[PDB]
Amino acid sequence: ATGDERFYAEHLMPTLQGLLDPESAHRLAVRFTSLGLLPRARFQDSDMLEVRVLGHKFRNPVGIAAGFDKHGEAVDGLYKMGFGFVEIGSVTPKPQEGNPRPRVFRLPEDQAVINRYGFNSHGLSVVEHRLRARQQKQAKLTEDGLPLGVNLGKNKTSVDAAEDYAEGVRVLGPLADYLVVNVSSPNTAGLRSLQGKAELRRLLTKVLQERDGLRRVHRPAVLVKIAPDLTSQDKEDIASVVKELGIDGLIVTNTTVSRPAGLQGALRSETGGLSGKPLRDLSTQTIREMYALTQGRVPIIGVGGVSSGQDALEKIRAGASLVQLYTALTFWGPPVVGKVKRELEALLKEQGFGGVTDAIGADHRR
Ligand SMILES: Cc1cc2nc3c(=O)[nH]c(=O)nc-3n(C[C@H](O)[C@H](O)[C@H](O)COP(=O)(O)O)c2cc1C
Ligand SMILES: CONC(=O)c1c(C)c(-c2ccc(-c3ccccc3F)cc2)nc2ccc(F)cc12
Ligand SMILES: O=C(O)c1cc(=O)[nH]c(=O)[nH]1
Repeated sequence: ATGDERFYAEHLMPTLQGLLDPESAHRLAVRFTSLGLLPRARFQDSDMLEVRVLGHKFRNPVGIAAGFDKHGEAVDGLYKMGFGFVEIGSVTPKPQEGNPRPRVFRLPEDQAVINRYGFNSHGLSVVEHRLRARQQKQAKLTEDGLPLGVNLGKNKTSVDAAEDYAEGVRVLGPLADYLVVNVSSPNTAGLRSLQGKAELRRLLTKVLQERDGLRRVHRPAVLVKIAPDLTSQDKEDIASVVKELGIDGLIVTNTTVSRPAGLQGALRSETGGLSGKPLRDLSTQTIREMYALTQGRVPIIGVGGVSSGQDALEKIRAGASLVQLYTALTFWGPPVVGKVKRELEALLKEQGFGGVTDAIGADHRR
């Protein structure tokens, strides 16, 4: 491990947490990242980390999950941090404030966070203009193996969920390499019920029709992001719909509304989605199930509790083509990205894999 990794983990990040509430810290992180005020990414991506999936080259398989850069303010800084791809959002059609504060809670003893942001968003128009300002810069980044995802949400007061997602496809689809239909936020009432079979098919048909209506060069992949709290029936229904409609991929998983036995944090009973270490294995197991139900034919982006190369490789071996992290960055700071990549490269070599591609779904072939 580097000196930076230890300095961030043992001194800088604990000091920031002592000085700032979690939402203030989040806001400062976005500001610093937006300005490129980052420690040196002391890691060069090797060819063994390259993945080709979703119609794109990814220089490395480690992305920033949705919810860090909600409004597309820090995209270039996130690539500078060493992420192989960036997902912004969730973005709602109209601007909205989200839930009242406080709405983000640290669980230090669990290496977890609980959030109930409630889709605070600058809205599609603001985000569209922000992405248009750097659109050719992004085109060059994507061509150089650094794609951009856009995660779409719905407004609190909307009468027609499918129309909210459709508006997102029309507005931000032309600016994205992939879109995410986030039907798994625990913090918008009735949103997770869009994961049921009848509603999901109707919703996703409309989304895919809208996407197919974009000009070929501006046509993104469409992924569905799912909760970790689904029944077996829900998961078997989602897999069925994904295959029937030709959805391009799955993001597995969002935060959990469960509170696993063993949580120690004083704030464990706060309402919201739980992220970080306690979500890790529930998530890995969800990837495993979704990979099996889709016969390994549907790319999965694996997310939930990744904070080491081992965590990344477990999700890859379970079926993920790519991984994302968020909560790990909030505890360990920017050096965690290089750490995960360096550890993943070493473990791939140790386990006899030529690269990331060879490891995808390897547990299912044992
Ligand atoms: C503060 C916070 C805000 C989030 N906001 C979003 C969001 O707007 N849209 C979304 O799809 N996921 C959101 N997530 C979920 C993450 O993208 C990710 O699925 C989850 O946190 C699991 O990854 P992790 O354990 O590495 O954090 C958020 C997570 C946190 C902790
Ligand atoms: C568990 O306690 N953790 C937080 O309260 C927290 C932190 C410290 C951070 C953070 C701050 C700073 C950098 C950074 C430091 C140097 C250069 C660039 C950076 F982005 C990174 C991340 N971001 C968050 C985002 C969401 C959230 F819910 C909580 C946090
Ligand atoms: O905005 C939020 O509250 C939020 C959205 C989401 O999809 N996941 C999450 O944990 N929080």
